[PDB]
Parts: sequence; C-alpha cells; structure tokens
Amino acid sequence: ESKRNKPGKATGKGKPVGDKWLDDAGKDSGAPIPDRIADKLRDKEFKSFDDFRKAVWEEVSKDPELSKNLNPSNKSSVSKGYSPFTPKNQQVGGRKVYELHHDKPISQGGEVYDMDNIRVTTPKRHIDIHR
Amino acid sequence: LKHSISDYTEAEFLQLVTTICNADTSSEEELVKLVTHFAEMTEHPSGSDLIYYPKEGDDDSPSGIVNTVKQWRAANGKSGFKQ
Ligand SMILES: [Zn+2]
Repeated sequence: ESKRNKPGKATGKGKPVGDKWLDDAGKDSGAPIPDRIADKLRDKEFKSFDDFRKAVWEEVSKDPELSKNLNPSNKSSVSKGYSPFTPKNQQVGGRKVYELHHDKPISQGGEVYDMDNIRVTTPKRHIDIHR
Repeated sequence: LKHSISDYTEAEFLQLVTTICNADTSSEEELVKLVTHFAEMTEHPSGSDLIYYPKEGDDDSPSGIVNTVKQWRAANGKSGFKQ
C-alpha cells in the first residue's frame, strides 16, 4: 500500500554535522543524516521506513557527540527510538517531533533507504518544503 | 480528569510530567499526545519548550517543570491545582 513499507538495506554516506544539526532541520532543504549515523546503519536491513526511522533515533541516543545537544527529556525520547521534540515555534499542531524527508521524492523514483536522499526536518519546514 | 489543570492534584500533574520526561509510553504517538495535552493544560506561552527547551536557569526535572508551571499560573491570574 506504500513503497516505504517494502524492505531494504540502508545505503549512503551522510555528511559531517555539528551542534547545530537539528537547528539546521528547520532551514533550507533540511539537515543531512550525520555521517557518523550513516556509518552505523549502512547495510542493515529494515522491514520498513518506519523501522529505519526508529533506528536513526536510537543511534542518536547512543552517540554522545549528537545526544549532548538534546536535554534530559529528549534523551529519553530517542532512547526509545522516538523522534525528539522540536522547539514549539517549529511545531505544527499535533506534529511536534522531527520528521525524515526524502530530497528526491519517492514518487519520482527517489530512494527510500539511501541516506544521501534523506534529510531531517522540523514539521514547519517539512510542510514548507513540499510547499 | 482531562479537561483542565484544576482537574489535577499537583501529584497527579507531576505524574503526567514525569511520564513525559521519561518517555514512559509504549508508542511515540502516545507521548506526543501527552505533550500536546500538557501544553493545553498549562496554557504557558512556552508550550512544550518547558520540557524540552528550558530557559537558562530553569530546572527541567519533573519537579522543576511542575514548579515553573505552578508559579507562572499563580503569577498570571490563573487557577491552580485541585486540592
Ligand atoms: Zn518530505
């Protein structure tokens, strides 16, 4: 019923990020998948994009270089594999957590699990990107 | 028990905040709904930022958050907890 529910292995390199990583998710094309995270997820098989998404945030929870920019409560969220909450001004109603976005649309044949085709966005920016 | 903060004793509200701060839910969806409810209950301008993006020098432990809510509502003409 959706292409994102077909199994696949994660691929791609990601990019270096700094402490402003999630701040960047509210801007432009969204933030890249951190190269550090991509290193750990590459070649793992996921049964769906939602399982890949859980894995991204679990890896964030385990990487002190990235988790240090989350407060205690958001650390709790990612420890469960949940997406962390964005600042209130980046939320849109019931969409309050960071969202994964595909730079090239899956509809146009963009890759579901290639992390070079994935970005981290805030709800506000994600809605705006798709227009 | 779900409609406004005067429906919560301070202890019950602390339970809600503790649940959120611990992400003590079996799904992300549940947690987000709890956070939305929190923001609606407190009526605080910061919304969920009280929990996830504290002002400098604000205590973001569960009890710290409950105290920040309690003091703000007290200072801004709003009703307080039950009991
Ligand atoms: Zn998107």
